[PDB]
Amino acid sequence: DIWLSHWASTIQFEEYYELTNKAAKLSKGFSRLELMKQIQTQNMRQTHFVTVLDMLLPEGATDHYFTDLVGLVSTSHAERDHFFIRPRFPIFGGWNYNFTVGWTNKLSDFLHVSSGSDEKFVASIPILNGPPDTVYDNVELSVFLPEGAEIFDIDSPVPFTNVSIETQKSYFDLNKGHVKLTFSYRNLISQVANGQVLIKYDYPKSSFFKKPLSIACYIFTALMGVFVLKTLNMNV
Amino acid sequence: TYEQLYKEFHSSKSFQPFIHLDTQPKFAICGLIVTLAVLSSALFAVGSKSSYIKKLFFYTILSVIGSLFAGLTTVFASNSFGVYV
Amino acid sequence: MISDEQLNSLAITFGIVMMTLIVIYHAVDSTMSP
Amino acid sequence: SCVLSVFQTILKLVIFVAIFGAAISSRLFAVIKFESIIHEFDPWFNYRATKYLVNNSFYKF
Amino acid sequence: SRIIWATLSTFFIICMISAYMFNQIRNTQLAGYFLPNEFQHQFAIETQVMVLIYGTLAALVVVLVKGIQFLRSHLYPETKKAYFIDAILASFCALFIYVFFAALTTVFTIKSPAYPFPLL
Amino acid sequence: QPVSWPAFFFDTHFLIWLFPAGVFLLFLDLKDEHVFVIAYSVLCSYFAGVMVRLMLTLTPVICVSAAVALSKIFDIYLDFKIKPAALLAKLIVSGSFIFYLYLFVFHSTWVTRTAYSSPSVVLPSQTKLALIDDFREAYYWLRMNSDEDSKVAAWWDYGYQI
Ligand SMILES: CCCCC/C=C\C/C=C\CCCCCCCC(=O)O[C@H](COC(=O)CCCCCCCCCCCCCCC)COP(=O)([O-])OCC[N+](C)(C)C
Ligand SMILES: CCCCC/C=C\C/C=C\CCCCCCCC(=O)O[C@H](COC(=O)CCCCCCCCCCCCCCC)COP(=O)([O-])OCC[N+](C)(C)C
Ligand SMILES: *[C@@H]1O[C@H](CO)[C@@H](O[C@@H]2O[C@H](CO)[C@@H](O[C@@H]3O[C@H](CO)[C@@H](O)[C@H](O)[C@@H]3O)[C@H](O)[C@H]2NC(C)=O)[C@H](O)[C@H]1NC(C)=O
Ligand SMILES: *[C@@H]1O[C@H](CO)[C@@H](O[C@@H]2O[C@H](CO)[C@@H](O)[C@H](O)[C@H]2NC(C)=O)[C@H](O)[C@H]1NC(C)=O
Repeated sequence: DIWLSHWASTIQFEEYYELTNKAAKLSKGFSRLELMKQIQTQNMRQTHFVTVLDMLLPEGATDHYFTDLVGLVSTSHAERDHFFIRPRFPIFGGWNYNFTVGWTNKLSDFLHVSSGSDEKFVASIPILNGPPDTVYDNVELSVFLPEGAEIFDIDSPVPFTNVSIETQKSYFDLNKGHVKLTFSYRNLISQVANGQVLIKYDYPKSSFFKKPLSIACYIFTALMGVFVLKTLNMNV
Repeated sequence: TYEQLYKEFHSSKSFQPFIHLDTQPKFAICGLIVTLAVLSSALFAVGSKSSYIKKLFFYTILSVIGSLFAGLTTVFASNSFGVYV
Repeated sequence: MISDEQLNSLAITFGIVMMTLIVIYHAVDSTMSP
Repeated sequence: SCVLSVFQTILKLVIFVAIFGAAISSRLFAVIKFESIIHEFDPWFNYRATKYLVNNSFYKF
Repeated sequence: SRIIWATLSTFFIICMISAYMFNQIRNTQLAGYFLPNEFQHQFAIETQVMVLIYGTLAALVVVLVKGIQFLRSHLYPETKKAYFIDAILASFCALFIYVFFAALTTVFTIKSPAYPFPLL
Repeated sequence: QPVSWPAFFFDTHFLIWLFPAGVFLLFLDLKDEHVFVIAYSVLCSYFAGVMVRLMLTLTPVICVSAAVALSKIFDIYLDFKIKPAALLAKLIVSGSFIFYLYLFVFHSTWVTRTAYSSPSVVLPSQTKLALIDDFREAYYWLRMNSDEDSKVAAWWDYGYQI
């Protein structure tokens, strides 16, 4: 899920991975003694299980987080251009792990104002960021334009399975809400599918200032509601 | 056409923002002082004593002003704490 | 996000502003009430 | 009590702003340091019951 | 009367917040005054010492409120310097509040050895 | 589970010795309102004398009775409506209790930061200031790598967290 924002001038990436390790399962179960001795012997050559993941993010990424379902995980290291991840348990053959990562880029390098009209924007979104050796069985890319945006044209380099336009209410979406343009891609490769999704929409200043004016409308009708409940005589 | 939108993308200006994020919490604090002074002086126009039509008049103009400063203030103070819009 | 020492300074300064204006309210009330 | 009641009302309101700030900001030494998560063995069932209330109906809760 | 029920119930409060029933339920012994570096446990004379401390600070509070008009006449018969003598006497009552409260946080410091506000 | 007196000084800083003087000062003008505060003091002080979770119902009446005693002291020593001896005495007796009000904040924040603000899940034993999350590691192994109708028989005091 990505989140374009014209008031903050920022784009905000959030990703939910449900990864399995389809390698060979391990006989005699799992034993922490053989794993820990296998770490202490030498050098961690190339073997099956997953200890660290290297997330290749866009260029300037600011606020990194890595959470599970039950809480957050503190074993993550966000160095420049690279977001390293250690899960809680090492993912052996056949094991599942569902997690969530997220970061925050500025919008000045993913969004571009068109030439014919000032209030028409064109966004090009990276279709896929992840570890270097992954295969994606299902991808649904939800881009979220702001509340008054109207999508004109949609182009994708990879042939998608599905596309739809809905709305979804986030924080202070008093009216209909964000424009959720969601793509459904089926079969993708991390190394191969180098593409960017191109959305051409408009976002006029008539609908750009309707956010503080809508919150002003709720505060104003709340205070006139206070005025009606204080000019009113109830004294038996 | 993906090529027409690609050419139309890479021949374009970048997004020039309206107000940057680093100057915006100062607008949140100054806006909080403004709408808190205007709305704090609005409940005393109905508070003390008056007639009815002048109390309605000054309450509704001062509540319009303090209400719109309140809404723009909580947009900027929304963007300040980490959540956006 | 705010740190923990900075949250300690925030909690203590809300406590000191709280007790200070409580004492000011009690002085102004106790002096100027019948 | 001409001017005094207004000044004592404003002092009372600023007093409750400082009381709410001191009464919220002094609690958060464990959320801000580590994470917002349910603590101490008992409210996991209260949290699972509240999740059951908000996903399902109140008649089903 | 009223003052006798006040003194009985207040002394009951003193004996309960000084933990008499930890010495009644858990049978404790005396060794040699206090237990240093040990928060939870208690000697049996510590209840008596804390009854003296809590009782004398509460007594100095109520002397500092309704005990100043009574001791400016019982202790000094003259009336020409009423404000002077009862002012000085209230100041000394504040000073004994500070001394015995230092004698409370000092004992709590020898009970809990790392307490950053010993007030002395 | 009886409790010793350093929990009484620990949980309430200087309110523990304004708590009896507030009660004794609430007798001397005994309205019908104050019988509630006296009975709620004498009764719940006994119950917090016997148990330890009954300190939680004792905690509000310490604040109410400390707030009536301290506002009686501030009542008769903030009357600023003279003579330098009485003014000096009123400053040297009010400025002491203002100082205890300021010391109460530093105590009440040091005690909260040290003794009552810790997670029950992350266990920082520092086997080095190291954190330990073996409970979420194991419980999230059960959430991820088990069939969703498996039955886990652990001891009872870990029953909710699972
Ligand atoms: C009564 C007068 C006003 C009272 C003010 C009270 C308190 C204000 C002081 C401090 C609060 C700020 C602390 C924020 C903590 C981090 C946020 C977070 O991290 O949590 C957020 C929860 O967002 C919130 O709750 C919003 C909090 C906004 C507070 C700003 C001030 C507004 C106050 C309301 C005024 C009246 C409203 C009128 C409306 C008609 C979790 O976001 P997420 O998990 O979805 O992240 C992913 C984000 N995507 C989804 C975009 C990717
Ligand atoms: C009943 C009254 C309530 C009294 C107070 C209540 C609770 C206070 C207790 C704790 C608060 C501690 C905050 C913890 C979260 C850390 C976030 C943080 O510290 O934000 C700091 C900055 O913040 C600030 O400049 C504060 C700005 C001014 C505050 C205005 C007050 C809000 C109220 C407005 C409502 C007006 C409507 C009127 C309705 C009638 C940055 O953090 P960041 O790096 O994560 O931002 C992410 C990185 N960017 C910067 C890129 C986005
Ligand atoms: C974490 O993500 C994984 C990956 O999507 C989730 O695993 C999937 O879970 C569902 C329901 O538990 C499985 O459906 C099941 O299918 C089998 C037959 O294949 C059927 O017997 C069951 O009745 C059920 O319909 C699905 O197969 C499974 N996918 C894989 C690849 O194992 C998992 O549920 C997620 N865990 C959490 C805690 O969110
Ligand atoms: C393509 O996407 C659309 C989204 O608009 C899917 O339609 C929704 O399907 C769900 C089923 O999970 C229904 O509950 C919704 O009511 C449907 N919405 C609409 C507007 O039809 C559609 O199923 C997807 N198709 C494929 C082949 O993936």
